[PDB]
Amino acid sequence: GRPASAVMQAPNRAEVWSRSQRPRSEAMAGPRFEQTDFDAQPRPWAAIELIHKQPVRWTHDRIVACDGGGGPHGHPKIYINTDKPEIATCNYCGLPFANEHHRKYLESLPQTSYPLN
Amino acid sequence: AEVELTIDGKKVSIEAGSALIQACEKAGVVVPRYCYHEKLAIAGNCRMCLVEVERSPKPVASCAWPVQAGMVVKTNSPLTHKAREGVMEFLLANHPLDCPICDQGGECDLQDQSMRYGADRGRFHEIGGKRAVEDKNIGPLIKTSMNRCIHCTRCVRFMNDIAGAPELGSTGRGNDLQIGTYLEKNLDSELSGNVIDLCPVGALTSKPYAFRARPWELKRTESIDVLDGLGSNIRVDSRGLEVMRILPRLNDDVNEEWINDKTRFACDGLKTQRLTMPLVRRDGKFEPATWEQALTEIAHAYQTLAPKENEFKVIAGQLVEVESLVAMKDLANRLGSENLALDFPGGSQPLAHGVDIRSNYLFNSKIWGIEEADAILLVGTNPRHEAAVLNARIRKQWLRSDLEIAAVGQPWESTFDYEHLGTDLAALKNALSGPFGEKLKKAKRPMIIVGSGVTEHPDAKAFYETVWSFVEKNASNFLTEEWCGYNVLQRAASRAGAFEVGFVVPSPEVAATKPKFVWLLGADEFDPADVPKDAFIVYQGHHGDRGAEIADIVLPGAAYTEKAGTYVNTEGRVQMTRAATGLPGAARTDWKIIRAVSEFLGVPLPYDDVAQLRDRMAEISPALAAYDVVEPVALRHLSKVQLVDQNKGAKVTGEPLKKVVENFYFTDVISRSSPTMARCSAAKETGDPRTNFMAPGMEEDRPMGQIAYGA
Amino acid sequence: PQDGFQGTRLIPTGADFQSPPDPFIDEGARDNAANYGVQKSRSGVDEDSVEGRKVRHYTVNFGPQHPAAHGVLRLILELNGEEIVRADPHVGLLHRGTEKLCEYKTYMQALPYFDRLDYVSMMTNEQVFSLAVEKLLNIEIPPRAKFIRTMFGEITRILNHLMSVLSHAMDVGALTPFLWGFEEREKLMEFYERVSGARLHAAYVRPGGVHQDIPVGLLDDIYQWATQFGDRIDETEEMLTDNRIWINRLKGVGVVSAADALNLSFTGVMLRGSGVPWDVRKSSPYDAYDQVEFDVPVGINGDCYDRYLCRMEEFRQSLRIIHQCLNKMPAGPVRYEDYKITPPPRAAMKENMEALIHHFLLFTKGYAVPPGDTYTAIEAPKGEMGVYVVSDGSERPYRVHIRAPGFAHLSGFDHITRGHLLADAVAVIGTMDLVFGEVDR
Amino acid sequence: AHIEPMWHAWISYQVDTPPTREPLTQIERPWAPKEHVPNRSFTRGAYKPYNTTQPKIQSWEPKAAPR
Amino acid sequence: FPAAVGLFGCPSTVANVETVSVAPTICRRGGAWFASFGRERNHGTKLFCISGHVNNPCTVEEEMSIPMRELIEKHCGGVRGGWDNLLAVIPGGSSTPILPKHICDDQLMDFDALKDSQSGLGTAAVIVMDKSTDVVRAISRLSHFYRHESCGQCTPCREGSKWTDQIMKRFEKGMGRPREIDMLQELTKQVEGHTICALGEAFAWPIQGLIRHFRPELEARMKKFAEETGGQALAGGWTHDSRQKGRLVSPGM
Ligand code: SF4
Ligand code: SF4
Ligand code: SF4
Ligand code: FES
Ligand SMILES: [Zn+2]
Repeated sequence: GRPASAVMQAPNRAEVWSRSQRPRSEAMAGPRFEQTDFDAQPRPWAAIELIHKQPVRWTHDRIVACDGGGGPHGHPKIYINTDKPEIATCNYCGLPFANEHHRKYLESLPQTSYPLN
Repeated sequence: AEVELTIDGKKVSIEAGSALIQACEKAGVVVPRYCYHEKLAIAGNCRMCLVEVERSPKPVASCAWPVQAGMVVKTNSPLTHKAREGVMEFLLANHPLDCPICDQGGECDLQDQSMRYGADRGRFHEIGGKRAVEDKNIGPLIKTSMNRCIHCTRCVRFMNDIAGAPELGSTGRGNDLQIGTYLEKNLDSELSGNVIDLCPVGALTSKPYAFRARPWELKRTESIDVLDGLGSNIRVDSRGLEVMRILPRLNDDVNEEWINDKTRFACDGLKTQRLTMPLVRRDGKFEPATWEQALTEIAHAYQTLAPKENEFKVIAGQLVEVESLVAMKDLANRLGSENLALDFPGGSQPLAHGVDIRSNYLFNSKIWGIEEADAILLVGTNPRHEAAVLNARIRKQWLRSDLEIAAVGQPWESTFDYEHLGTDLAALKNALSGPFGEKLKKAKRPMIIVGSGVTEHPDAKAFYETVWSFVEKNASNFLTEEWCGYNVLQRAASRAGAFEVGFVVPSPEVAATKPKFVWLLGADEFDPADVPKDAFIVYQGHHGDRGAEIADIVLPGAAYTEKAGTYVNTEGRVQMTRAATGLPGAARTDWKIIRAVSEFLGVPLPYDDVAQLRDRMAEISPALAAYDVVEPVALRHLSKVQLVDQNKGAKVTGEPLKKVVENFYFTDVISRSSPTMARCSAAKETGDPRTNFMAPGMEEDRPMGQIAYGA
Repeated sequence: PQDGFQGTRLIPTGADFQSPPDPFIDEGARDNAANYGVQKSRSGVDEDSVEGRKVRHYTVNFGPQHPAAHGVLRLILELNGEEIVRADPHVGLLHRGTEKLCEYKTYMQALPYFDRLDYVSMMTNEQVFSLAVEKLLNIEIPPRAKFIRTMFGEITRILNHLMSVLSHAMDVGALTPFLWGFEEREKLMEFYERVSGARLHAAYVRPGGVHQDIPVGLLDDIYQWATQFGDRIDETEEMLTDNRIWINRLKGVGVVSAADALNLSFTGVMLRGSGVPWDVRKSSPYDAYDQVEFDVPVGINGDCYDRYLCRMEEFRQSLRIIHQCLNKMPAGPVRYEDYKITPPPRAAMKENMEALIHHFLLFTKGYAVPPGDTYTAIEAPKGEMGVYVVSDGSERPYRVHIRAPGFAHLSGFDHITRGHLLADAVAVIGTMDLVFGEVDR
Repeated sequence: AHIEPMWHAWISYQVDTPPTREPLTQIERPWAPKEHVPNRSFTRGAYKPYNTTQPKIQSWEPKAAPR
Repeated sequence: FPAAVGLFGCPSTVANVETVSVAPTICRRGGAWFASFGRERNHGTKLFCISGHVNNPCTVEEEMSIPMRELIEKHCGGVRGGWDNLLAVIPGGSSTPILPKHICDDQLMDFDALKDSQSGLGTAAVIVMDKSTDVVRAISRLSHFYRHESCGQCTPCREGSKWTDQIMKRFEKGMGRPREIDMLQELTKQVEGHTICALGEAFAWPIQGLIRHFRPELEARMKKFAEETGGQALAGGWTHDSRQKGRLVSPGM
């Protein structure tokens, strides 16, 4: 566990993002890792950090439709209620929605989950 | 009388005033349903049970139609095909396309009855879209996804009728009718997790179980709950090494398709603080030991101490099974000890009720006897926190009949109505001499229920003679050809079975002999005065808790999801667990540990196998060889001797009865190690109705979430 | 069962019901030239039952690591000099328990197993399993699927015969036709890899039709190949049919009579070589065969040469059928239009609720097949390929038994080969067209 | 295995439009490998597999309370 | 049934105000007196709230089995702009199927008579419509009324009153193809006798009667929308080019 490519869980995020995720430092150790190039190992980006750099899709309708934007390529079409003063998230892809009726409340919170703008 | 009708051409008889759907399960005729449940009131809402009936212009809801004299019913006609196809189209029109992300997939009535009774394709494509509703916070246990709701009303009927929790409802009207609480409030009911299984769809799911398993990859084991004294029949779902969830299974004599939340949601404590290796205390530290160098270290200590009669002491806990107590009774007996204690307070002295006649310490009117009960007296027990699904049966009988309940002891928030008669023996004496005694006298099927808290009390000697004297005075009401009014309620799974084989302190002469070698057989709630400071302590069990941390040597045993152990419930039903998983690490079976040390100590026990020990068991009491049944106490009236003749002059103190369950979520080692119960207690302390209270998930004050569950 | 514990009535046996031949008309002690002094016990002094159990003929393990073994056969040969006195084929060296593994699969999950039985004839093996499940499902697959399955059924037949006939010529010593014909099969696996995603194990033909529809350029490219495949048949015809070394290696070799070929469970060319007119696609038409014209090659001498002439004719008849399928290809679905059986289109599964529920249940539980059993047989390129499927009424088959043509053929090896030379055994392995994925299963 | 992914389809006659003129080679993915990632077998950069999940059962950390 | 178990679980009977408001007069004047009006199986007087495109809306008490035109043309002053301007009438309240001008001419305002018109007397509310009405808009408004007035207890009316409303809101503006008209006909007949109460009939019947006499109007504006968007609409209201613009369109939509 000498390099950062053998400790950081992902290049974009250092810590684990699941209850059960074995830390990289705890899985790059052992005899099987003694003559190994760490940066040559598969080290993919954490999707938990990426999805949360998306900005909120603002809408006035009570109910929004998300199908993943790909048409048949995306995901099954669903509908998200936006009534709670909170950013509503698509359960398949994580895209954030908010209703403009909470624009003043959300732009008052000390922090949030997604970029409001 | 059973009237006679024909369903699908075949003849069926059934009691009048039955639902027509009920006549179908008798005639072996499958009828689709969503709102109808056998254990709930009929609702008539889904429209999936419509069948054809003669002289009837329109299809009839089979769940709500009373069986008539000579009706002819068609469940397979073009009328029924057209109705089931059309109603499926309606229930699937605003249903969310979330079958991949839903935890009900592979175990869904809506997909199994859509595949069997609906068209293969939807005709709903509206540009307006489907209905979407917002999610709800009803506590730390029940994850909500309310787009999935099909408005069956099963959880509102369960919460209001079965559980006595009238906080859940359906606010709104039309297509915007929404199940939930109006105010965002926690659901406070020990029977809460039962709405997860009742829910036809996955709108009301389990927070601890969310996204972890699918049902087709689960092994199903039919076992017994040991987390209380009822012996609820459970289904243990395992994926290899790990238990995933605990489900109820049908036993109308015991649990009636319900389990409580602690029985349900404490399984996650089976993987967290386990004992997998022998530990010997060396220089104030616990170091690992080989099994040989732990049994040798035990044997050396016993040889050095040279314990005479009754300086060997054994205390057994809530979760111990009978193959261990019968094995431990045979080990201590050949070591010269008859000092066989119990984990509760007052468990190291002779008990107020003895163990000579089984009717002294059982629930003699069955659990099924409450189904007929007309008058019930409660003596020092909170039936909610002791036997939660038995508490519901009392409410069920109460709503549908003229059942009168009174109680003596600490007042409790109850799902049924009752009269508080007092808190101590003086109040109980007036209770029987007063109106409720006459109510107990005048009634058919009268029922006095003594909780195990009384047996723990200073005046159990005096309480138990007072009650039995009332019973013996009032036989032909209490002691009839078919009725037993006397009941003692046990809240631990091991205790009736302990009484079954005599694992109890026989005399104060034994109880007054200070031990120097104490075996804690799964004991963790032991009183600090029952364990000498200078005694050599041996702890056997499966969790590192209060018992293990004061011992000199720990021996890792099995848990109940990994042993085939006999348990006797509060009424004397003899049930066996089935191992769902193997033993962790280097743990052993408990009766093998006891048999193994009998080699080292110099007195090996004859049996070398479970059958040989179950032959030993069946000649301590032959009922232990008759599984799933309750034996009748032949000499019922012999209960007078230990209850009255042996309990006559008692130094009554007048101290009121106590509340023996302070925290429902923490009652044993498994519960005290469960992260899910830790969230139940903490949410109940502060009232946070939020689903992600100490769990993964995003919140307003938690923008980034957390991986921690239970913290 | 219980009565068998002690002695009871003996179960009757074929030896008991033996009957004596009539002496007035009986002529000859051997009406068959297969047993005419070309087996064991034709030499020596005493029989090999007593005082002969101490000696062996020259015994050689012909395979498994052998070219003429074509794979994984252990053919134990007893040679009298260079002559075969007894042939004991030992199989099970590619037995992998396919028929037991099918019982822990859904019906969809078991279909790729059939790709790997006769593993030069994948789409034909798929068809016999797809036609047995469709019969137990009581469904009628659409016309476009039936024409795709017959066209790829004959593309598969040509692929098998290229491997079969030219492997057989390679064993006899002719190398060049093998190389030419493997460019044609290399051409035809593009058609596989264009409709499925595999050159060999397509998993294409499934109960209910075919997995996907053919791509929009495929029929034109199949027709372009078809306009030149006749010349390919003629140039391999040009090196073997009249070759005098080819004729004297196969004519009079591996001779089986018509009445013995039926009694030996022979099917296909092994049967049609003996003069019997029998084709499963003529006698029990399946898919689109009863909608096309083709001839049935039948030999008259029942030898390796007639079997070679019948197979080289089936090249021309398969190419003739393929042309009619290209011409008669209808429009419409390629999957039975019931989503309770066949998976819905991905568009529909992402758009509509009943399509998603059906997609979810078909890939986890599978579809349920109504209870019963069936024997279904098709004209596979190697003979009558059959399957016996027993159905529980659940989503997993209770029993899947494969009737493999080459299992029935390798069993009659000692019957037709004993008395020929070691090279003639090589000739008979290739004419009998064995693939041990189907033999062992 | 030294051929870049889009060109691997062009050399295989799986597409006719070359990655110069192909729009899908323009979707910006900051998480995509910036460098060339070939088959790494027979080198010390060879992929080593591992458990991505935590252990399933946690043992007690012994705490011997003072006598 | 309330006659056994009704209010508070007690024996009960529900009856209309007009039903109860005549019964004392039925006694003080006589059963024969009241049974002197209407047809053979239909007797007595009736109130008639006659709203809509009349030149003088009003309620009136008039004899049952009266021809509707004379009821309209005499008590209420007749159809606005004359009788020829009439297009259609709802002879009961919003829960009875529509009646075109050609059958209104000799229709008795009667319990049995309106039944033969495949309609009902209903509450004897009479909503008349001129030849300047958007009839599908008038019907679709009722389909919107029933979406808001459904209790939500049972599957067919909680899902079918919203589904039918969205179809009707599409059919006003022609976003759909004609074979959907049959699909909407089937939907109403899967509600019609599959419900706890007659509100399922109350929102299915007005739609069915509209299909019964105004399908060419439904067809005319489906055709118009197709030429307006350059293509026949898909099922659900999507445009013909939805798949071209990268939308999600199942086979057969
Ligand atoms: S409840 Fe869940 S699994 Fe069942 S149909 Fe609905 S989304 Fe699918
Ligand atoms: S939450 Fe579940 S149980 Fe309650 S009404 Fe909805 S579907 Fe029925
Ligand atoms: S038909 Fe009646 S019960 Fe059903 S949703 Fe409509 S108003 Fe409610
Ligand atoms: S089951 Fe009878 S209507 Fe729901
Ligand atoms: Zn999405």
